[PDB]
Amino acid sequence: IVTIHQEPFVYVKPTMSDGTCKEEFTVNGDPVKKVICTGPNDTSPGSPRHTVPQCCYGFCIDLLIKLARTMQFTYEVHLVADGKFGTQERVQNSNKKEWNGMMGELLSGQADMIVAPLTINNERAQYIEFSKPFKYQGLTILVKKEIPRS
Amino acid sequence: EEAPFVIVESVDPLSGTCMRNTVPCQKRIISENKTDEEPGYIKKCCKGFCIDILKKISKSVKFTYDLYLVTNGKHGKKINGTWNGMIGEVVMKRAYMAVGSLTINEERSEVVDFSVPFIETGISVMVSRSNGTVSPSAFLEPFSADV
Amino acid sequence: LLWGLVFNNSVPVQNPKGTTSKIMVSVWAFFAVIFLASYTANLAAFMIQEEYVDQVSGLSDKKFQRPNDFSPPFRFGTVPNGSTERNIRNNYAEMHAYMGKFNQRGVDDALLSLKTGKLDAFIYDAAVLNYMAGRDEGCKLVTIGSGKVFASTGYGIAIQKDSGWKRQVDLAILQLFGDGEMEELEALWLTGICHNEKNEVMSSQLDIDNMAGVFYMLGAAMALSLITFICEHLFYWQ
Amino acid sequence: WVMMFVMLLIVSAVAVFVFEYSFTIGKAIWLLWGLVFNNSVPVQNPKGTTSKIMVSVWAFFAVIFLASYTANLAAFMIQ
Amino acid sequence: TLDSFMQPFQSTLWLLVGLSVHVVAVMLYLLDRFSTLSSAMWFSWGVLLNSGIGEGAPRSFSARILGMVWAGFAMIIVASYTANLAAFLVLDRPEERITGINDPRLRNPSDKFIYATVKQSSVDIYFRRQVELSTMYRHMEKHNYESAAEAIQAVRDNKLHAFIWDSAVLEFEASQKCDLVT
Amino acid sequence: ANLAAFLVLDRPEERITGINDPRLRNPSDKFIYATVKQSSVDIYFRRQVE
Amino acid sequence: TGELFFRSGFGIGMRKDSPWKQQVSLSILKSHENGFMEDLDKTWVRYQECDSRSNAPATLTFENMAGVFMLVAGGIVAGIFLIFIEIAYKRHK
Amino acid sequence: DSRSNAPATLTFENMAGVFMLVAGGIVAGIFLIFIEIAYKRHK
Ligand SMILES: *[C@@H]1O[C@H](CO)[C@@H](O[C@@H]2O[C@H](CO)[C@@H](O)[C@H](O)[C@H]2NC(C)=O)[C@H](O)[C@H]1NC(C)=O
Ligand SMILES: c1ccc(C2(N3CCCCC3)CCCCC2)cc1
Ligand SMILES: *[C@@H]1O[C@H](CO)[C@@H](O)[C@H](O)[C@H]1NC(C)=O
Repeated sequence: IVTIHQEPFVYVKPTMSDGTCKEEFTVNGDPVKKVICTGPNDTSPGSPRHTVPQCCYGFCIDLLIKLARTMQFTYEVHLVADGKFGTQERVQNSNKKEWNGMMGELLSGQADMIVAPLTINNERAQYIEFSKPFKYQGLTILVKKEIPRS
Repeated sequence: EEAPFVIVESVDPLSGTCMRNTVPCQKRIISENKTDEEPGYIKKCCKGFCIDILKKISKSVKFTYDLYLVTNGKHGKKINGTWNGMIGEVVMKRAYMAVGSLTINEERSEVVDFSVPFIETGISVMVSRSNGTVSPSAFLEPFSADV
Repeated sequence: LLWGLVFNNSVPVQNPKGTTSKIMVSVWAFFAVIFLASYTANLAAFMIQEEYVDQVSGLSDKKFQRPNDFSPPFRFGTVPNGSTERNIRNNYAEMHAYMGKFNQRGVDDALLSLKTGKLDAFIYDAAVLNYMAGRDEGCKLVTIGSGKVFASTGYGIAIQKDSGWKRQVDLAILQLFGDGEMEELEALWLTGICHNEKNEVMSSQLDIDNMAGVFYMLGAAMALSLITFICEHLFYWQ
Repeated sequence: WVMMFVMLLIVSAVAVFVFEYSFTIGKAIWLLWGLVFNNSVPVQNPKGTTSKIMVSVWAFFAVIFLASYTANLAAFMIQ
Repeated sequence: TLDSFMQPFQSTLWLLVGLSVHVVAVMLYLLDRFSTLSSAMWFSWGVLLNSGIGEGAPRSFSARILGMVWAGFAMIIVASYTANLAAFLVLDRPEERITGINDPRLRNPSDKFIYATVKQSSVDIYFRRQVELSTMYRHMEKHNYESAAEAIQAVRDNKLHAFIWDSAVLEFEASQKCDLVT
Repeated sequence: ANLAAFLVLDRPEERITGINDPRLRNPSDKFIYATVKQSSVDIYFRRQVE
Repeated sequence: TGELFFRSGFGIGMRKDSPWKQQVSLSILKSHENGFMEDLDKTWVRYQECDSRSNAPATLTFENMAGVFMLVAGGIVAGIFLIFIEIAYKRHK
Repeated sequence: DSRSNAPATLTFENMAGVFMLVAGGIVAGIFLIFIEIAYKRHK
């Protein structure tokens, strides 16, 4: 499973001294899962190349756990290298056009599922079998606000 | 037929078919149970939203079509392993295409298949708007609670 | 004297005969005017910009769970044979059992029954109801909250199993999404007229329900006055 | 406003009528014209029982009236 | 503007406030056997009225606290009254005002509205030569009139819900004869 | 009334309504707005002609 | 601000012609009907709101009180020497 | 008229809502004078 970093869906935190990360509890106090996530560190993998285990927790991975109960399989997630969702372009001005970023790994023998905020579109739907959508969404604009009078 | 998606309207009294921006759909009705009628058919014209999207898709990919309504009830459900409505009409390999107002659920995915949805919807609550306002503690709310 | 003067000369009193007392009471009365007046508007301003709240939280609330234990229960029903009831008959079996008392027919008859007070709630498909709000003469009907949905599903195109037309149509509809003309289609068909930010209409006649607070304050004042009376008397005859 | 003033005159006449059963018509009209506007000027009220309920209902008129004026006046500075 | 007394308060309130005046007058007399009926009743029913009439004041310490809060009760009510009445003068209904061709109200003509144009005129040329606007041209022919003067007289009473014509003729008509509006 | 008038008025200045505000279709140099590179949003804009 | 225009939903994607297609779609859709999705909604996304609209009837606070209570506090202490002179003024005439 | 906001003054239509009751109170107390004076001569 390959998952891109995102704000509301996949949190990422460094582990503790023992190797894993300490378990915490919410307002309800119910345990929150802390599946091991082996992603690269730093901001960009350009200059450095380090792979360090972390634990990632949030919303979508729970769907992975719940789904894995009915379909009995194991998993080992790891974050993508480039860190971008990805599209298609031309390289070396040749007739070959390939994908870069998160999209590419599913294309050539490095994963079998994608669980991430991947938007449906005509181009990507050309050759990939998307299942039913599980969260209707959209795209909007946000701007700064202005302080009112005293 | 449904209010926002498939509106039915009678034909023009002069020509025989109604105006443009629609497709002719012909429906079936039979006489009383005591004496029945031989293929008694009446044609009307259907227009709306799903009709327009179907026309667009037909112009996009070349194939023809002809629309005919249904009479055996409503949307449809499972009773004693049998199906009515659009699901019933398509389960017997006699329709090959169902359009209009079809929801999506668990059972129906086992008989027919489905494409990508285009309108978000679901179950909602609709109530009359109460005439009046809300102010349980109006007289104390403004000003301040410490002065 | 001063505690009564802070509020519209309401209490008749006897006035001290000094001079510095005179200047002090004058300046306090000035403090007076502003304070009272300021309170009066601010209250007017607050009540101008109210916010209407519907008398229900959601389908998961107890108000739809045990109707028998309240005031004459909500008369609510649904059109049968649809996909809506199948959802109901699988999570709220007892509520579905209570449903059959009314068992409405069609749509327009249910709308008319709601307009005449026979019914007071309704459950049906989200898409139809949202469109039905903008067509009625006047605007006396509104969905709960901000149009929130409780079971996120969608319409579609149902075709027979195992044909390449599945792939063709599925890839084709995303083309229609691509060019954004469905925005034009929505602006032509499913757009609505009223319901611009729910400006609310008017409070009127202020019936007993709200003044309960001030009446309770009056009763509490009477009670504490009686307690002070009895305490003072018992301490006094000793 | 003239309909208000003429009713001042008629209720002053009624007060004169009541007195038959240290009071002067100028004092009575001063009292009334005071109570109509926030009873600002201190005034020696009459001792007549019925005149007192009459001026009470007059005060009811005064309070309703004044409040409406204020409210209404806002209506005009924000539209 | 409705009625002065009835518009801002329900008839129930008048009874409840009125009866309480006698009620709150009662224990005042009772509070005088701690350590003047004609006086006590006037004291309370006057202060709510903001009148300038009164003779004496209570002396027992027990009533002293009750009177203080009683006065504050009056100020809130009269403040409450002057507040919402203000609400009436600032709220109005909308709806009827339509917004030209873009309004959904004029693209699916129901059997409640009727358009109107002068027959054999400039307006007819603009519609019939359009394509996507044809959906309203079909409803258009069934009611069109003979001349301008007749049409205006037909809309003063409830016989036509809308009219379409030039502004340079309509604008003067609305300004001088001010029953209608653009 | 004056203090009442001040406490209820704000004079809403302007907000970006959507994709129809002329503050975006005819861009100026007083606005700088961007998206995420090589992303879903970028595909939608490039293919559109107008 | 504004209203969303480009509308679609996120999805789970696999490679073309994999044997896991026909089974995942049935399960994921089944979650919506049971209500499992809504339980996760409250815990993670819709829990904190500083969303008092825009009108925001302002509960006026002690910041306003300074402009008036400063004045009243002046009178009690600005009259004390006014008291001193006037009682002496009586002794002067 | 113009300015569809329409801030309108109140007029004589509201006069009846106030003057009639208070003027009615005037004639309501005329015989109350007779009643109360009778009480003084009664005892
Ligand atoms: C909902 O479905 C039921 C199926 O049980 C319909 O009931 C049938 O209605 C037809 C129409 O007249 C009758 O001929 C049958 O005898 C009915 N059967 C039973 C068992 O009642 C019902 O009419 C449907 N609801 C609507 C509104 O059409
Ligand atoms: C002077 C003028 C008006 C008042 C009001 N006050 C309200 C309650 C009822 C006695 C008067 C509050 C201010 C708005 C008008 C009314 C007080 C003092
Ligand atoms: C349903 O089917 C069963 C057997 O399949 C049959 O005996 C029964 O009569 C049927 N009833 C209805 C209402 O279709």
